[PDB]
Amino acid sequence: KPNYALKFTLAGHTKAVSSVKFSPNGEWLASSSADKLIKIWGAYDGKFEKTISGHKLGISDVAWSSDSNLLVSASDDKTLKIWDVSSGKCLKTLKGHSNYVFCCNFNPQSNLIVSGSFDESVRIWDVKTGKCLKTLPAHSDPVSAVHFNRDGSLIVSSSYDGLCRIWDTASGQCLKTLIDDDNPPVSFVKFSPNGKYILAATLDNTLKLWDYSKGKCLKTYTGHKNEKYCIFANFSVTGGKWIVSGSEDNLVYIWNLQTKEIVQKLQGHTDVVISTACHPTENIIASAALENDKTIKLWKSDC
Amino acid sequence: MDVFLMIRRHKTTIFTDAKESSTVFELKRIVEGILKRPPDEQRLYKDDQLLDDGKTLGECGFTSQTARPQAPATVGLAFRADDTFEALCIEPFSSPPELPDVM
Amino acid sequence: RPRPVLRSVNSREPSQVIFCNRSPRVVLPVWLNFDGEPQPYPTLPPGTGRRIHSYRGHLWLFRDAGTHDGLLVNQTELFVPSLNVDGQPIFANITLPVYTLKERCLQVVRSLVKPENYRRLDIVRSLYEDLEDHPNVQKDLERLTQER
Amino acid sequence: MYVKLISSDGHEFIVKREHALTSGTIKAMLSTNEVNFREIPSHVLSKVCMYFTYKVRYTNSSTEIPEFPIAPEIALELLMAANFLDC
Ligand SMILES: Cc1ncsc1-c1ccc(CNC(=O)[C@@H]2C[C@@H](O)CN2C(=O)[C@@H](NC(=O)CCCCCCCCCC(=O)NCCN2CCN(Cc3cccc(-c4ccc(N5CCN(C)CC5)c(NC(=O)C5=C(C(F)(F)F)CC(=O)N=C5)c4)c3)CC2)C(C)(C)C)cc1
Ligand code: NA
Repeated sequence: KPNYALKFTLAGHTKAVSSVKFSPNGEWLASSSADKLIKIWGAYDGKFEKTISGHKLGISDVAWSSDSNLLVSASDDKTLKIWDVSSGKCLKTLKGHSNYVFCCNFNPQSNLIVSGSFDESVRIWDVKTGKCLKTLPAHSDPVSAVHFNRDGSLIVSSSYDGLCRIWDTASGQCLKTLIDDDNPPVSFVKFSPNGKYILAATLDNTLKLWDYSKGKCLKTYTGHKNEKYCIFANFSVTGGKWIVSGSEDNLVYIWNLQTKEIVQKLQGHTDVVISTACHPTENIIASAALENDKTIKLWKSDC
Repeated sequence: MDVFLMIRRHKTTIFTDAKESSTVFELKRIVEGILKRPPDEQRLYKDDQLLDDGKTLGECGFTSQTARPQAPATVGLAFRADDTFEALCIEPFSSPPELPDVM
Repeated sequence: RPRPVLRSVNSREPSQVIFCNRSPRVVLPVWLNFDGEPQPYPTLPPGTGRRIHSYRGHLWLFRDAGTHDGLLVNQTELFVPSLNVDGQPIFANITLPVYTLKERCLQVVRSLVKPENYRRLDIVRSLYEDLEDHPNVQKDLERLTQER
Repeated sequence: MYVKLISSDGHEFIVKREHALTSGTIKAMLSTNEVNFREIPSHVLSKVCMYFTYKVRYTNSSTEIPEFPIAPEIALELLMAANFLDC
């Protein structure tokens, strides 16, 4: 069992914080917020580094390029933006979605961006030109999460229609769907770091670990509260192997991946913890909460 | 096509229904059932116009659009006994008081 | 005894409906969510109708949008979409109830008098209270609950 | 069968019995086939009878129902009468 304890609270945003992401080089934490701003903080000491502005409405998500030089943001203003982190420059504005853009991710090569929108499409974008390369509209309700696999050959998307969809990146064709006996909205999905599994959240207070090669659900994590908001979950693999997620009771929940036992509940936030992130090399968790809270918290553990 | 009527004489008003295809005479038969005067002792009117017994209510102007349950059309009634004809005479209803200030 | 929460069943089974406003009022459709809470939807002018997407087992009520007077749909208070058959939409025919004369009079007097002024009228106190007891979806929720 | 409802100012309104029995008050007063109202005047009672016709015609009719119109000048007295008649 880990012993995460609070180390820093980052109170720079003036509205709900929607997403926190550690840079792949481990140096930085990027936060996005309903206050239309991205902020960059020191990953280890929570020291404010810079503010990145340009979006006209609130921001739902941010993601780092593999070399930690670029950010992409997803916004209520229907656009994504590609930013140079060192300069804070908006390099590109990706236009094509017809409603709120909720989620975004680079592929490992970082030549592609995947996005997901309330307009029920997943889009694949060229980083160099900013042009939309493919639109995948098979989902029949808002797309809540998009993620590339380890080599970028697959995309997994989750949607309020109750499906996870695995897409072939090259062709755009949906290679597989994943769904249990019931169809609650799927609020979050991501490939495991190791590449073998997919972790999916549903709005029935449940996280599930799937063998997507076999279409088999391997594990199930409950005890938290998740019926309304799309809460980002994570694999923690730098020490022990944990599942980490926010919760609608304002806590961060940590489960043992194999036993599915809750091993920790981190208290401190005063609203829905909508986002969690796990540091790439150290046992550090970042968490972010909604409107009654507006802060990011950094927690650290020996394992 | 139904029509809804007020048949009015003096201080008496009969509420009844008929059809656009009903004749004036049929109306008189309805009236006879109630007031116990035969059709040949009745004259029916629309405004100041004596209605011909053989005309249908539609041919006289009573349509479903202007003779509604909630806003019936008025037929005047006057009686006749042998050689004495009673003139059409309908007493108006009371009048509402001055609309109150808060309205 | 626990009293049934009138609520939409979350069936996730789509149903296409024609909201037909056969009334002289501006109509506010009211959807009961899965928690039983009323949610107002866009309004329909008199004499108009709209094809709309809803779901099997969802619950709808219909009011006057300006006054919240209660209205009927297919001759009753609640509309529940079912499964479409043979590619045919489900009609939700929204009409005026036959109000009591008293309630219709209350409607007209309320439309003419500011609530603050009700008790200036030269009428008995119980008519003041009747005027002040404005139409309310919650009344119908409570009644239809006590009927089930 | 018909009944005669007589206004305070002496106007007689002859209406179908079934229509008049819309009002439980009128039913109590019928227990002659005539009812004398001591205070409801003719302009109000005529409107009440029109309401009776409208009510019986459109009740449970599965059709489009028109508004029952009430002029402002009559509304307060019509309210008083509808309350007394419980209709
Ligand atoms: C013509 C007209 N004229 C007369 S009438 C009429 C008419 C017009 C239209 C219609 C349409 N038809 C209906 O509406 C029918 C009628 C009736 O039958 C019901 N119904 C339905 O369609 C219903 N649908 C169904 O019955 C089947 C499908 C419904 C899904 C089941 C929902 C399960 C319950 C959960 C719940 O209760 N949610 C309530 C609260 N949520 C909050 C979010 N809302 C918005 C939303 C919806 C979907 C996705 C996301 C989403 C998802 C993910 C993310 N991010 C992902 C990445 N993270 C990192 C961050 C989060 C974000 N983003 C954010 O949340 C966000 C921020 C933050 F993260 F900080 F919050 C900040 C920010 O700046 N921007 C965004 C947002 C957000 C939705 C409600 C319903 C849609 C009304 C519910 C019908 C008639
Ligand atoms: Na009204």
